[PDB]
Amino acid sequence: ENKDMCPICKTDRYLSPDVKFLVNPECYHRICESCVDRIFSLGPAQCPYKGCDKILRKNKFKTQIFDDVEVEKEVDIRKRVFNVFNKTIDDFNGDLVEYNKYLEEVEDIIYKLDHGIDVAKTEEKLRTYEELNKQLIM
Amino acid sequence: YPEQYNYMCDIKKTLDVGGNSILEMPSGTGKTVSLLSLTIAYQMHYPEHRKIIYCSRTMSEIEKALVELENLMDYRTKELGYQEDFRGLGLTSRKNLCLHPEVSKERKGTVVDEKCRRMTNGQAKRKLEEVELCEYHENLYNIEVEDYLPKGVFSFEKLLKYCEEKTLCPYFIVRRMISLCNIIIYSYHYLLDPKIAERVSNEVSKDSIVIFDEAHNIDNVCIESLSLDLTTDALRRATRGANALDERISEVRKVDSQKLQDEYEKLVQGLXXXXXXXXXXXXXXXXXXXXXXXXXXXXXXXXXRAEHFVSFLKRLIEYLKTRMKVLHVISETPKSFLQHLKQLTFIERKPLRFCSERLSLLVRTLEVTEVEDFTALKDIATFATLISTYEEGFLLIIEPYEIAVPNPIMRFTCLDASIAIKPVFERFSSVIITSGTISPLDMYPRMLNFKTVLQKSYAMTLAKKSFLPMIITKGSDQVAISSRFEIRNDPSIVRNYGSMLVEFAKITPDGMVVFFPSYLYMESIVSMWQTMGILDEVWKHKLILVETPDAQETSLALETYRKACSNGRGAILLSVARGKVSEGIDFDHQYGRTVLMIGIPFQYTESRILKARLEFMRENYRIRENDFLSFDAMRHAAQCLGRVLRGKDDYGVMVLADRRFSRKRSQLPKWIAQGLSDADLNLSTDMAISNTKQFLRT
Ligand code: SF4
Ligand SMILES: [Zn+2]
Ligand SMILES: [Zn+2]
Repeated sequence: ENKDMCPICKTDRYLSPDVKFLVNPECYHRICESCVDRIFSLGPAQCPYKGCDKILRKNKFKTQIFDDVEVEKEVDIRKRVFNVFNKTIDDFNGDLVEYNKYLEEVEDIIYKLDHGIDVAKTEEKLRTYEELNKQLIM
Repeated sequence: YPEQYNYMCDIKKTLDVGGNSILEMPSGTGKTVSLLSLTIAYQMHYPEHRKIIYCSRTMSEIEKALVELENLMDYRTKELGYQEDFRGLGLTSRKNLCLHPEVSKERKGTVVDEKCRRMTNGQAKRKLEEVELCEYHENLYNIEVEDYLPKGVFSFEKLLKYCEEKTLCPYFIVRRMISLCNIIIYSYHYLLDPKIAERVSNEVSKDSIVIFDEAHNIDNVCIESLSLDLTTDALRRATRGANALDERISEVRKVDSQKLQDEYEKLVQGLXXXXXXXXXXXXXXXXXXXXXXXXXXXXXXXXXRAEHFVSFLKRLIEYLKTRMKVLHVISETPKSFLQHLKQLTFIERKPLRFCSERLSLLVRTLEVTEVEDFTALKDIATFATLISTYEEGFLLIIEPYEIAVPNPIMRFTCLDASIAIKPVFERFSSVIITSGTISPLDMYPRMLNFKTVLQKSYAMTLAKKSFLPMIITKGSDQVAISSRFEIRNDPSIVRNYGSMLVEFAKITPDGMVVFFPSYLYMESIVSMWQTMGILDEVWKHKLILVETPDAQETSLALETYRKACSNGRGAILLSVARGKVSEGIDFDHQYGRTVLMIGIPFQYTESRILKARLEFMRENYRIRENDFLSFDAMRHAAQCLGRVLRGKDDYGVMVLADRRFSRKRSQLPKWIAQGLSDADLNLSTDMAISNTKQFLRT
């Protein structure tokens, strides 16, 4: 929103809002251009976005069309889950129920990764994503 | 009459041979001509063979077809003395054919079906686990109620008085009588309806004779069946609708989760076929004509549940807010828009099956579903069905930056109009296609390609009683081309044009109806007319139809126009030729004996809907910049021609301005060109010769 776009310059619209407002994927915080240029030039620390402690990393930012914080994170989580599993047991033989059961397991693991669960099945899915990455190398 | 037997012999030869016939009828003389021939062709064959299916265009033609059928039964019970198997059903609207919202709700809107499904599921809740039913339920489906219609004619007004005296329900009688298959009278918005015609076609069970009544706006219903505007306020409804599903999934996963889990297994096994078969007497969902879509073997978000389906929908609506957040004028291909969607989110190619199952799921799951929230889901689901299939002929348009506040208006263009008229040829044979406001009728072999025969109106006699002149020179021949422009160029000429109307109405102050091609010309002179002598010494009171014409305002202006001519006063009916209420009732001196038309009817140009349909029909029939300015302008003028010809017993004078009317045709083409001041002395003779030649030709 216009009332919150930067922890230092939240309402720069009266002072001509000519810069963008980057959002870090490990922070999900509205950080403007001018303040963040001082940030990653002097080391990778955390942002003080309402007293945040998540360490911001240098570069690897993104422009957003504002899908809140959930659907902005769920779109990259579904895109990261669609590349590791790829089209395994889906259209390899014109399968339908076996393709739907394999896509329901990919959707429920993505729903478990989106909700966070309790970092147990997600850590098991992190091993399964490591299993989906090791099976794509052999 | 012998002229009525000419079209009746053609109707007796085409109903037993042809499958579709374009029969032209004269105005005000072809109503009971095909009415008696339809019951005679059945009596010549078998009376339980092909029943009569009537397709009007307005509710008035539905009401006018019921009183003529009473005259057909009175002519069959007095000239024969035998009471056969009666028929006739008044399939009208839902707010008019009701009893419960006229007592407690006191609302005559489109929410009468919401109290209908609340009483249908309320009677279902009272007969399963437990409000209850209503005033008169669980009795209208009896066999004695099924025999109240082949024995006595109770349709619409006769049935609404029957459901109050016998204490019955008008909804469950008519719905149980489509399966009986009588003489069904309905309008054009039900045969091409993507929520009603899927239920009508499963109860008539085909094998009947479709009577197309006033089939001249058939191309307009196919455009009106689709094209919904998304004027950004539905995004606020979809945002609040998405948060309601988050609370509903939180309410379903808090206690009674077995009702959603067993429904998830029922969707993973029985899918949508068993879901539609099990669901009875409940609120049906929405689809893009299931008899025309044709799709089976679906999947529920790839074997997922409602918690994963609402995540795709929340993924869907933000992309819709992303695409609407654009610059100004931008066109969109429905196939390329689906490709840009898959670059954002892989929603496959079948969201048509991902929504109709979830719409039926949330009705069974959420019992206290909100009205504005669930309707916001149906607006997205109807758009999701149209982007999945039916891409041929489809087009997505965006309204430009129009202040920009009112700029985010998204619209989809309909496909071919021949696709909606396609399944009525294989379902029914001998489809009688009749219209009294067509001149010529060669565009119907052209546009909408179907093999049919062409028959014109073979009835033209007594030209001394049908005065058909036209005005050319308006004293200087300057206001005729002045009204031709869309913008009101030179309002001083329009004040001179409005000065001629006071002179024209003061000549014959005996019923005046003035049509208009636009409401801008009505609002231009009403600001400072400076001429009320006809509104104080001739017509006195004023009956002007506004652009926002209310149904009560149109009803009050119609009754007072009948009260003006029945008191020796006369009134001026300032209506819009492109506006609502096309009328059709006359055959008396209470109607306007002289009908005035301001120039020729025009169409709203420089619009994206017109420019899309221009290039669409340019590839189809190559009728660019011809039929769009002439065939459309004729039918809007032919609605004014259908009111003057009120039979051979009543006279009437219809004048036409400008000079572009000579390039087109008209019903009974006997037209003489004269000036405006010249026709004032001609109409004074025509209002005295017709009063002397009425007793001479008898
Ligand atoms: S049963 Fe009939 S009268 Fe009663 S609420 Fe339903 S539609 Fe209305
Ligand atoms: Zn700042
Ligand atoms: Zn942070």
